[PDB]
Amino acid sequence: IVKNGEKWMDRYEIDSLIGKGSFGQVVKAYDRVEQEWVAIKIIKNKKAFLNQAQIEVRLLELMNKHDTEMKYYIVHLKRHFMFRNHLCLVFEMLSYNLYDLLRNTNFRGVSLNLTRKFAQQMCTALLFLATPELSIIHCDLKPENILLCNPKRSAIKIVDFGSSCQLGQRIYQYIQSRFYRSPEVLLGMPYDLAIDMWSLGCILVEMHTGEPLFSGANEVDQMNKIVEVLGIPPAHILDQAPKARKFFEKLPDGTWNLKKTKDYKPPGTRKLHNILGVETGGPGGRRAGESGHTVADYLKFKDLILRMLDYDPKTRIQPYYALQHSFFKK
Ligand SMILES: Cc1oc2ccc(-c3cc(N)nc(N)c3)cc2c1C
Ligand SMILES: [Cl-]
Repeated sequence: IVKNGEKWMDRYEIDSLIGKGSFGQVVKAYDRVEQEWVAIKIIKNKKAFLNQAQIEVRLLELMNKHDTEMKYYIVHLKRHFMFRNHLCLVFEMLSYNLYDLLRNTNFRGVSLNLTRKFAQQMCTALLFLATPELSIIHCDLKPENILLCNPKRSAIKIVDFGSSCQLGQRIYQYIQSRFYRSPEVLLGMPYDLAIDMWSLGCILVEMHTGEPLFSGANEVDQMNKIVEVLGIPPAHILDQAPKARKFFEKLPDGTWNLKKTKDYKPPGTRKLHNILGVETGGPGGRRAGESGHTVADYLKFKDLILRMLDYDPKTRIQPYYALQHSFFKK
């Protein structure tokens, strides 16, 4: 829709398309005033996309005014304008995304040491979004929405607040990308910032193994793959879940079981300790005898992930406490 030389408002010179999504397009452009390259998110000229992007602008401007630190793992919105009836959001330029990074490993994963560096930045971002006066739920964390700041370095920023909402400003029941969708959302329950911690746990396993932890083809398959690793969810959760009976069945003594389909490993027997290869040289044994990949290192990582993948969103580890975990201690 935009030529690779087009000039906007005697300020921006469009170079190239660097991204696209349901929302519209992302272009690289030169800002003559700041004398720098910028990324311009161009929203489709349709009401549905405009209105949701106006929420995204509001949440990014809310973050910008909380300049008392920990805000620097979120992509910086520089400004926004209307042009040709497109809402346009101007960001700093970043580099390539963590899915691209995994693709580049041939989906064999990055080291525990680089996974730790990503985990510490993402926990810090989630600590910032949990600041009471922000209380922002990202709602679509996944490798594609985490970008390197610089192709030479391991700094990252989160992008895409297109699904995001403040606590108590929920619009959609059906949210998150399926692989990274929290049990509370699959179960149709009111959700809070804990869904992002669930996503992050899924993401960190994937960054190290090269493969998604829970690759469901649909919601029923998604919940079944979660149950393979983590077992049947606690009764107290299932007793409150509008969609419990999408996946489970309640028995005489207040117990729940999987709804069985026509012919999964039995509940809780696909152990994260074997996905990670804690005692077997890491994922597919590919880290056998590499530095920083000892059994003790792996056990700390496994402990932290199992805290991120708590079924109970009330007891699931929170960002501050994740940052104090021994996985991050030198
Ligand atoms: C290189 C680069 O730099 C970027 C900076 C911001 C965003 C961006 C994309 C979407 N969908 N939402 C937001 N908030 C930012 C995308 C990019 C890309 C791609
Ligand atoms: Cl385990």
